[PDB]
Amino acid sequence: CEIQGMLDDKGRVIEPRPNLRGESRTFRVFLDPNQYQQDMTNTIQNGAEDVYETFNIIMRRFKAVLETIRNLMNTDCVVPDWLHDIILGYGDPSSAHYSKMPNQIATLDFNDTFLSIEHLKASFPGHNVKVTVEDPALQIPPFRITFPVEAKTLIVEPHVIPNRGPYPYNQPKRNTIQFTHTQIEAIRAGMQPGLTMVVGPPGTGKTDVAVQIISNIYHNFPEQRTLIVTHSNQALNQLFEKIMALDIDERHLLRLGHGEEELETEKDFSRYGRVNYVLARRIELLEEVKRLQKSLGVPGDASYTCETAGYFFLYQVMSRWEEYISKVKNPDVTEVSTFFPFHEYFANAPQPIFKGRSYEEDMEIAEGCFRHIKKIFTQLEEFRASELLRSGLDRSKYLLVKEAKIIAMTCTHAALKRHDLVKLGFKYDNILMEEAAQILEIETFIPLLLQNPQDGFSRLK
Amino acid sequence: FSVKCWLRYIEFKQGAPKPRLNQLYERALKLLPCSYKLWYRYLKARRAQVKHRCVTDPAYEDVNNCHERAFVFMHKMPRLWLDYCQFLMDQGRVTHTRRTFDRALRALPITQHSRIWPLYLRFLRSHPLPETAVRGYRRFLKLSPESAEEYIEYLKSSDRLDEAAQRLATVVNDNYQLWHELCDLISQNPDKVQSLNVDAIIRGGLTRFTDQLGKLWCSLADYYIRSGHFEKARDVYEEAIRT
Repeated sequence: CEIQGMLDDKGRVIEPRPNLRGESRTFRVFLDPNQYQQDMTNTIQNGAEDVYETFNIIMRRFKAVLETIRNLMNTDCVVPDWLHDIILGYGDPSSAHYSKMPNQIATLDFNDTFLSIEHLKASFPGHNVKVTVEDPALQIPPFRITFPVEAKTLIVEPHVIPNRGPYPYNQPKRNTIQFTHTQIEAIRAGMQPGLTMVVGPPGTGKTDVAVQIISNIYHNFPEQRTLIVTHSNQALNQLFEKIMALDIDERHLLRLGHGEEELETEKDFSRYGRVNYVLARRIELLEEVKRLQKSLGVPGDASYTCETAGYFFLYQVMSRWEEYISKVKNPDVTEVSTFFPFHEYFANAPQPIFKGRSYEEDMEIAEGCFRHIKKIFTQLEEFRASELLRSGLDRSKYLLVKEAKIIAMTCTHAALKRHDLVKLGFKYDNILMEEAAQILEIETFIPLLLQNPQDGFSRLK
Repeated sequence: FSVKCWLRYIEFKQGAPKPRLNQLYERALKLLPCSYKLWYRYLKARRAQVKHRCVTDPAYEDVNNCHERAFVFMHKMPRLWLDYCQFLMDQGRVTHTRRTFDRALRALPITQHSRIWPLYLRFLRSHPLPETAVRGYRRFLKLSPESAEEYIEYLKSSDRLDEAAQRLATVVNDNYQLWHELCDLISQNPDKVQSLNVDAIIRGGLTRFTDQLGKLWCSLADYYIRSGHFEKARDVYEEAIRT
């Protein structure tokens, strides 16, 4: 009996209980999903006596697992070909890793762990670090790091995360903790196809490894989904607290729970609070696109919504942007400053973004500002679902199934609410999980049925 | 401020036509776009003039002319763009498709839908990545319940049954049902004779669309000449006798 509270003056369970007249208590509780399901089975199918209604007394200090077993067993149970064998032990157990799934990332984003290329040159102690170009005033990038399949060179090439406009506020977030060498190898063995169990000794930052994995997977796959699963709420709370310093938009973050839980980190990831915050962010995007419309200088006395905002973006901003494109890629440092009608738009921004000296730098600035207005229209594309979903829980599910690529879930909670997740968008292309030994074999295999096969094959990577 | 003198400076501009196009776009976007037909015929005559030279600077000046003629947005920088997409089709480089798609969508109308979707069709030729990727993005893009139908009917013609079934799934999740039936029959042609795909397509089609024993008896003859002789076939034919 997971008790919510006792009887009051108005017969309702507690949530300052009222004037407790007398020494009786009549309290309602709800232990689990399948709480009134085992007695239902006994009264309906086996026709045996009553367990939940034969009551005698109460004393203080499961069937959800059995229903999950029944479901997973009587479905196709098509598991990932690299993990069903590693779960039944048959097959060489060095196989579920990266070095025995064939499709290793040719060159992945090893961005976060390294913030100095000399640091990465140390943290690659057994590979010949082939860094492309030789200016150390030019090499500390989110480099591309190919490890080949001679055959042991760390092929690091520079990269430049593209602009986002004039503003120095969105300076794209890079990590700060220089995780270990085998820890970066943990991140890589997780972000490449296979399986990975990190042996995290006390203090080593298994949760830092998890935050690194979240970041690197959001980098090397913008579209595939991440189920970050825990044994207790500590993992999800701490990993959210840590990823609060990474390059994630809050339209890509969501979670599950086991019922009632109070927000343990700074900002809410929860259902109603998240829909409300995204409604406020939608107001932000609407006012942004609208002041951009006034920057374009059209007439009109009433304001528009998400659909008209997206169509109007593609109709006006994209048209002007194609004009500037056919002026710039057809192109002086004068026209890279002038020929952008974003002067009225970045006229609420720092001093002109096309510096008027380096045509290519002015081009980066102009395309970054246009792509920023396109990210305004893109968060408008995301708020399409906020304006299409009717209820708070409805918009929670819609925004977690549609755009939120990072869902943090608890073990028994997701084992209890997996069916709803399967039906309304359980997308498990990648799993990142914490508190490994803090679960069981049951709480490790019951999540293995969050979906149905995809033409004879599972969703796992 | 006479459009006469504007067209005169455009059609008398000699030498390199790059100062021509730059001053033209400057003045034309300065004053009103009433010279629409002038700049349009000018772009066509310029194509006659320079289409033999490099496709870099003349086609760039033309695209600039069209996007600048589009004062805010209009019905000819788009209809003209659909014509432009038709020309920019013998590419040899898909950057033409990418950039022209923007000319097609210099708005978000019935225009350039049937310019991009057959462009995804001519993308599906020997590389199914653009086909199925535009299929996904269009199924989750600017809403129209007919576009994803057309997507299923397009992937019906290419050898990726997953893309057809994917658009079918998207539309059935949210003629179209009959077109899903047609694509089901197309992938149900007797090639995968393991006797699974055609039967499951029969069940899905006869689930989303109702035929009174017609497709039922079609699938009946199919699965009963594909059935066995043991308990499986005894029971299957008995169930078909009863249902």
